[PDB]
Amino acid sequence: KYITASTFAQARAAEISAMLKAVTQKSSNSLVFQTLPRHMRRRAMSHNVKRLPRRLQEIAQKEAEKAARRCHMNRTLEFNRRQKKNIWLETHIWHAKRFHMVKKWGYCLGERPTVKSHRACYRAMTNRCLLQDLSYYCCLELKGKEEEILKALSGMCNIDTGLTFAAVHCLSGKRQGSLVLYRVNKYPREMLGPVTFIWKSQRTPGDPSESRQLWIWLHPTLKQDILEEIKAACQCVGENAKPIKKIIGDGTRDPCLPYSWISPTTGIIISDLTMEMNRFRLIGPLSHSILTEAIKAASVHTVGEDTEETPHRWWIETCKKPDSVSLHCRQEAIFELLGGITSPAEIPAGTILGLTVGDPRINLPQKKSKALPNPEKCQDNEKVRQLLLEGVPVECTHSFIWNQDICKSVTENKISDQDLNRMRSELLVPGSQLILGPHESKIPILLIQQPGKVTGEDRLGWGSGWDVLLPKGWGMAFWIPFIYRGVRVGGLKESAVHSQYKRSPNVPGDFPDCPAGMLFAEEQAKNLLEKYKRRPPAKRPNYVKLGTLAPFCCPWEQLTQDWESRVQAYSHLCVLRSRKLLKQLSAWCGPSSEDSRGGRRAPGRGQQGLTREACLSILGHFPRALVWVSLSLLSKGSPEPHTMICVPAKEDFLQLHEDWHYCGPQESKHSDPFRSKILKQKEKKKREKREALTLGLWSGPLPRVTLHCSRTLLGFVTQGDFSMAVGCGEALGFVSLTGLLDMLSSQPAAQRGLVLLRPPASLQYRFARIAIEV
Amino acid sequence: AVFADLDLRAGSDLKALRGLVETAAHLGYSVVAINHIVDFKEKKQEIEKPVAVSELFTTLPIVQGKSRPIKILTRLTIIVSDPSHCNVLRATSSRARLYDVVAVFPKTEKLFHIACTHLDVDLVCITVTEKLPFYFKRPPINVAIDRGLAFELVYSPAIKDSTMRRYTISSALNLMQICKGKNVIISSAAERPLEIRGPYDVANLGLLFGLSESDAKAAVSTNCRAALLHGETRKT
Amino acid sequence: VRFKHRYLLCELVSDDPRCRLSLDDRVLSSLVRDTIARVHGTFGAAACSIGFAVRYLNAYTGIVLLRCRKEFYQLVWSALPFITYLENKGHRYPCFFNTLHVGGTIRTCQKFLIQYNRRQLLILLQNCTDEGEREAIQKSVTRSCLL
Amino acid sequence: GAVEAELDPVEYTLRKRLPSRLPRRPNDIYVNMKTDFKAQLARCQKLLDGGARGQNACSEIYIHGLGLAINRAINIALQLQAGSFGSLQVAANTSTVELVDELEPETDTREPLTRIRNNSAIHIRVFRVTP
Amino acid sequence: MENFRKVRGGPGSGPFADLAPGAVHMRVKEGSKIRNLMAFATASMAQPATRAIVFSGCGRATTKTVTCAEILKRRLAGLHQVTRLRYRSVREVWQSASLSVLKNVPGLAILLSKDALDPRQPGYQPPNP
RNA sequence: GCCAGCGAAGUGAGUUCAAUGGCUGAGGUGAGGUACCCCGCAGGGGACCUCAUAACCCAAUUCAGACUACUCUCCUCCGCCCAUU
RNA sequence: AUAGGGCGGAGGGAAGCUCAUCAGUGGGGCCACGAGCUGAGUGCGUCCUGUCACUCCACUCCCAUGUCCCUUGGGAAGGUCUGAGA
Repeated sequence: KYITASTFAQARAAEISAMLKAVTQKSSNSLVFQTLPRHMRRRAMSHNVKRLPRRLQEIAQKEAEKAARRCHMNRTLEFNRRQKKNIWLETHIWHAKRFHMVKKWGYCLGERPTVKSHRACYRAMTNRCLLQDLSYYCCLELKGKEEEILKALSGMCNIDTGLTFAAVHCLSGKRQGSLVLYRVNKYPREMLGPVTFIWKSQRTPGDPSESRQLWIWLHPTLKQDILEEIKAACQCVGENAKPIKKIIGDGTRDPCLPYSWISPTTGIIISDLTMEMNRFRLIGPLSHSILTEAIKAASVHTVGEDTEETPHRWWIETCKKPDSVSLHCRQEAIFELLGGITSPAEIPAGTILGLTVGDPRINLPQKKSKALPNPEKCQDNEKVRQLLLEGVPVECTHSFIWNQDICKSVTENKISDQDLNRMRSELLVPGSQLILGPHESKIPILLIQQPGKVTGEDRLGWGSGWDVLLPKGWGMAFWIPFIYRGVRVGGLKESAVHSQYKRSPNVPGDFPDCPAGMLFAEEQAKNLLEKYKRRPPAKRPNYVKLGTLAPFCCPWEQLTQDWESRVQAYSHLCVLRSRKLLKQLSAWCGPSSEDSRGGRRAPGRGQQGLTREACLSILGHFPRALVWVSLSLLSKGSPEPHTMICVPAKEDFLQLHEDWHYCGPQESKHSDPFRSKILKQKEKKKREKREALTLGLWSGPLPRVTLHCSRTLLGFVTQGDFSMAVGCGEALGFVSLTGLLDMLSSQPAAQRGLVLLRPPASLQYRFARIAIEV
Repeated sequence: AVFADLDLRAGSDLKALRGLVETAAHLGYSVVAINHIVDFKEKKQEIEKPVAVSELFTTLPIVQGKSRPIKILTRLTIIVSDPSHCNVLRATSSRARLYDVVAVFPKTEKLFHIACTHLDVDLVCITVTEKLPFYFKRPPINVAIDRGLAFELVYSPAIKDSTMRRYTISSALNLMQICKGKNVIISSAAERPLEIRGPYDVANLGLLFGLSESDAKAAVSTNCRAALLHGETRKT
Repeated sequence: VRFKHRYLLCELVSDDPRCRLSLDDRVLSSLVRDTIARVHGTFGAAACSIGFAVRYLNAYTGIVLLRCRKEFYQLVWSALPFITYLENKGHRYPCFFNTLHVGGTIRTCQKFLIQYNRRQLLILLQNCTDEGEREAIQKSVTRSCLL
Repeated sequence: GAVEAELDPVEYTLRKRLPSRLPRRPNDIYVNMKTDFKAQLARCQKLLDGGARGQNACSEIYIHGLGLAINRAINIALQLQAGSFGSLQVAANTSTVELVDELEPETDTREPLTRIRNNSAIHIRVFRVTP
Repeated sequence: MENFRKVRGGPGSGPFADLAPGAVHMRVKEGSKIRNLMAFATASMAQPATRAIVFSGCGRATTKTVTCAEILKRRLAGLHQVTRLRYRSVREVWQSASLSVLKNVPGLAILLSKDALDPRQPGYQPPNP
C-alpha cells in the first residue's frame, strides 16, 4: 500500500503549502493595522482612531492599552482671494487634496496621483470604469441666421479635405462632429486647431427661421487664437457666497470679458463662455453602468400634480405641456435601455442624448467602491437593435441646458452641500433612501459619448468615453456619487495616455502649428533645459558625441527646408490631415508583402499599382509638409520621447533576412570640436572676475541637418512610451513626405516599413514597422 | 530553449537501462542517448540493431517539466589507442550510415591532431582516469573550435572512488586554459541505476569545473544542441 | 539591519523506500555539514554553517529546504551532487536533486511546490491505473477545492 | 458612394457585460487574432494552474471567439487536453453575434448606410472532472 | 496534395445508427456548397425523416460548419445540439521529390436533434434557444 | 472646546521567515601618454593605451515639505599661508 | 596683482553614471471579427437537380504549452515628526 500511502502525503503537501500562504496573507506578522488593503492604509491610525473603520476600531481599543495651533479664519474669503490668480474650478478642493498640482499655461490642474496608479488607470479603462475632470475646454455660442453662420465659416473647415459640418445633414439633429479649423479662405496651411463640433436645431419648426445655436469646443492655448479669429472672420465689430464663476472673468466683467456682442449686418452674436458650465469625460466599459445605475431621471409625474409652493416653475411650465411629459418617458426608456447595452463601444459616432435628472446624491450609498455587475436578465432584444442600427434619438435629444435664463435659475438657488448631508443624520435612516420630495433638484444634463481609434484598425473602440455636460453650480455635488461606485480617477498624465495609445496626437502642443505648438514646444524646451543644467557632468550622457540637437524638438524650421533642398536642387509648417490622400499613403506603407499581386491579400478590393510620377506630383502640390506616423517595434525596444527616426541602409535589410531576432547596428561616434571653446570660456570667466554654450547648445544648426549622422535621420517621436495594449514598444511621432517617398521609391520589393530608430540617450539602432492607419 | 540534453553509457540489462530512462525523464531530460563502448580488444561491429529502443521501450516517455516526449538518439564511443584502429572509422563511414552523432576517444597527441583536423567525428571523448598521460596543445584546439568539433568530459566521481575525484578536476582545468569554452559539453556515464544528476544541478557542476559564470548553463543546453545540429548534415 | 537569504529545494529520488522513512533534522544537519567538509575544507564548512538551518522537511514526501546566504549559496548548491552513502543501520543510497533555486521569498518557494505537486498527480493517473488509488486522487482534488 | 471613396470603420461586436464578473469566480479568455499562438496557450496553462494566486481559486475556464477566432480558439482547447493530461470535459455552445457596420464618406449629400451583419461564435467550456 | 484522413461521433452514433440520419459534410473550402447543403437542410424539414442532422468539419471548415448549422436554426429552430471536439489526423503528401507529413487538425461536429436527448444530458449540455 | 469613515483582488520596485543596486565588453566625464592620422598659425581635432566612477545607506501603503548622515562630482561666494611680478 | 600650489568653511528647492549582449529574480503587459451568415471563381452535374471536387483565393508553416516585451533596491529609501489620500 505504498502507492496509496504516498497519495495521503502528496495531498497534504498541497494542503499545508496552500494554508501556509493563505493564512499568512491574512496574518501580516499577527497585526490588525497591516491586515487592511494597501489602498486603504492611513498613517494617522495612531494619533486619532477615528480614521479607522468601526469593526476594526474595537480591536484597536484593546491595542491602545498595550501601545501647531487652531485656525479661526473665513476660508471662503481666503479662496476668493486665491481665485484672482488662477481659475480655481469647483472641484479643486477634491483634486488638490490628493493630486500633484502643477501650474501650466492656463491654471493648475491635476496631473499625477499621490498614490501610485500608473498601471491602475489603464486597468480601470479597458475592464473597469474611470472618469476625469476636463473643464478647461471652453465653448463659443454663435447665435445668428442660418444663411450667415455658414458663409462666414465655409472657408475655415476645408470641405473637400476633412469632415464637414455645413450641409452634411446627418450631424445636425442626431450626433456631433469632430474636425480641425483653419484660417480664412486664402488657404495658408499655417493655422489649425481641432474642434469637436455640435449641431442641434428644433425639429417641429423644421425651417431656417428660428434660433440656431452651435458651440466651439477648444483648447485654452487656442482660446486667444480662435476667439480673435471668429471676431475677425464674421464681422469686425450678509451671507457667505461661493464664487462659482471666475474672478478674472468677474474682474473683467465690465470692460471686456465675457465677449458678448452683436453684429449689425450678419446678425451673428458671439457669446464667449469660457467658464459657464462644467464637463466630465467618463471613460470605460463599466462607465456605461455607473452612468445608468447612479444617475436617475427626474420623476415628472410626482411633482406636477398638486405641489406648487416654490420656484423651479420653469420645469412646471414644461410639465404643463403634455408633449414634454410623454417625451420625458421616452428619454428615460432609452436611458433604462442603456443598462441592457453592455459597453459604449458599439454606438455609432458621437451620439447626443439629453434628459432631465433628479440629482444622484439622493441615493448616496454608504459603502465605498461598491461595484456591481450586470443583472442576469437580458431581455428586450428588439429594443437594443433599434438603437444600434439607426440610432436616431432626435425627439429624445433635447438639450434643455442651452437656455440662458433657465440655466441662471439652476445656479440662483445656491443650495448647500453640507446641509443636505445633515439630513441623513436628522432622519437617521439605517438602510433606506428616503428624501422628502415636494421640491427637488430637477435639473437636466447632457450625455455625449466619444469613440476611440476610429481611423486605426487595431482595436476599433479602445477609448469609449462619455461626456456628462452640466451647469456650473453642480460641480463636486455630482462628482461624489461616482466615487463610491468604484471609480479610480486619473489626471493630465492619464489624459496623456488617452491619446498616445489611441494613436491620435495630443491637443495642447504636440502637433506643430504656428500659433499654438511653437509656444508649448518652447515651454517644453524650458523644462528639460532646466533639468539638463541641474544635473552635473559625468552623470548624463553627452549629446554632441552620440546624436544631434535633442531632446529639444525644434529643428523643423530648417529640417523641412532641408528635405526640399535635397530633391528640388537636383507656405510653411504644413500638415497633411487630408484623409483622401491618406488612403493612398496607407497603401504604400501599410501592406508590405507579395504573394501574387498585392499586399496581404490577392483581391484587395482596391487599386494596386506602381506610379512614381504621380508621387512627385503630390510633392509639388503640397510643398514643405509633415505627416504623423504610428510605428510598431518588433522586439527588444523601448521608445523614449524625442527619439529620432533614421533611414536604413542597404546592408540593414541583408542582415535581418539572414538572421531573425537580429539587433540593429551601432552608431560610430562623432568628433566634437566645440570642446576647445569650453576651457577658453571657463578661463576667461575667472579672469574677468578677479551666450551659455556648455555641453550641447550652439546656434549653428545649418550643416548638420544635411548630413551629420551615419544613418540619415528623417523623423521624430513625440509620444514615446511602451504600450500596455499591444505588448511592446509603440512610438508616435512626425515625419515628412519627401522622407517617406524617397524610402518608398527604393523598395518596391518586400517589407517596406522596416525603418530603424535611434534614441538620443543611446547609440543603438532599433527597427520598427511604419504603418499609417487612417 | 531545449534544455538538459545529456548522454548515458549504459548497457547491462533492460531493467537497469529503463531505470535510467525513467529517472532522466523525472528530472529534466528531453534528449537521452545511449553510448556503445567499442575498443581494439574484441573488435566488434554491432551497428545495425544494437538496442532498438523504440521497439523495446513502452512508447511513452513523459517528463514533468515541459511535458514532451523524449527524442532518444543512438551515439557511438570509439576507444582508439593505435593509429591502425583509426582507419577503421574511415571504412565504416560508407558501409553502415547509422549512429547520427559519432564520438571518438584519442590517446596520443599525434592522433589527437588528425582527430581535430582530418578525422570526421562530432565529439571528442576526454576522460583521464588513474594517471593517463595526455597533454593538451593549443593549435589542435584552435582548429576544432572553428570547425565546430566538441569535446566531452564524462564524470562519475561521487560513488566509485575518491582517488578518481582528483583526476577529473585536474585534467579539466588543463583544458579550460586553452579551449576557453566555445563548445564544451559535460555528460555523465551511468552503470548503476542512480548515477545521474538533476537538470539545474549540472549548471553549478560546470561552475565547479570553473569555465564560466553564466555560460556553464549553456554547456548543457547550447553546446549540447549543436551536437545534433552539426551531426544531422553529416548523416545526410 | 537584516540579512538576505537564499532557499534551495531538494528531492530524494531513489528506490527502496525505507530510506525515505529514515529522515530526521538531526541526521540531515549532520549530513550536509559533513559533506561540505568532505568536498571543501574548513573554509566552506563554517562559512556555510553560520546561516545554515533546516526549516521544512517531510519524510513521507521527500522535499528538503535549506538556508544559505547571498555570499555563500554557491558552496551549498555545488555540494549537492556529491551527497552519497547515507550511512544508517541498513544499506541506503539516496541522492538529492534540485528543482529551482529560490532567492529568499518563502511564499513563492511554496508556490513552486504546489505547481510541482499538481503536475505529479496528473501524470500518475494513466501510468498507475488503479481503482483504489484513483479514488484517493479524487479525495485530493475535492479537498484542494475546499481550501 | 460606396464604390469610389468611403470610410468604413467597424464599431464593435457585443460580447456581454459579463467580463466584469467572469474573472472573479470563473476565468474567461478572449482569443484574439494576429497576436501570437504560443503566447495564448501559455496564458491558458498559467490561468488554469493558479490556485489562490490567479484571481481567487482555479475551478474552471471557458473560451470565447468570433468567426475568424474560432478557427484558432478550437486549436488552444484541443491542445490543452494532451497538455494538461487530465480529465477535462469539453462542451461547446454556438450562438449568433450581431455586427453593426457604419460607412460614411466625407460628403455633404451622403448619409451613413448602416448595414446588418451577423457572425458565428462558440463557447468552449472546459470542466475540471475528477478522474 | 494527396491527403490520408482517418476517423478517430464515435460512441455516440450508436443510437443514431438506428435512426439513419442525414449526414452533412464540409471537407475544407467550398463556397457554393453552402447554397447546396442548405437546400437539402431546408428540404430535410419537409422530407419525412427523424430529427437527426449530422454535421462535420475540420481544418478551415470548422468555422463554416458552425455557420451552416446556425442558418438552419433560424428555420427549423432545433432545441438540442451536441458539439463534439476531437482530434482528426490528416496525412498530406506534397511535392517540393515527395514529402510526407502528419497533421493533427481540430475537428467539430454538430448533432441537431429534438426528441432523442430526453434521457440524455448528464453533462453534455446542449444549448436550448 | 467638541463632532465625520470604507473586509474585498492586483504601487511605471511591490517584498512580506522580508525579491531587486549582477557580470563581461564598449562609452561618457575627470587625470596621464603617444614612433598614429587630418586640418597648416608655433597651434587644434581625431585614433589608440593606462587609471578613477565613490561615500552615506537600504523600499514595506504612497505622496508633498522640514530636519539629519555624505563626495567619485558640478555651480556660486570667500578665507588662511606659500611662491611669483 | 598672479583665484598658481595646498587646506578649510558656508550655501543650492544641486545631483549621485549610461549603453549593448547574456544570466538570475519579483511582477506587469501581451487587442473576442477575414465587409466569407445564403463569400467569390473554375470544371462537370446542370440551366430547377451538386452526402460535386479543387484554390492556406484571405499563407495562420512547425514534434505548436511563451528563444515574446518592459521594469526591478534612493537623494536622503535611514530615522523620525507635521500635513493629505474621510
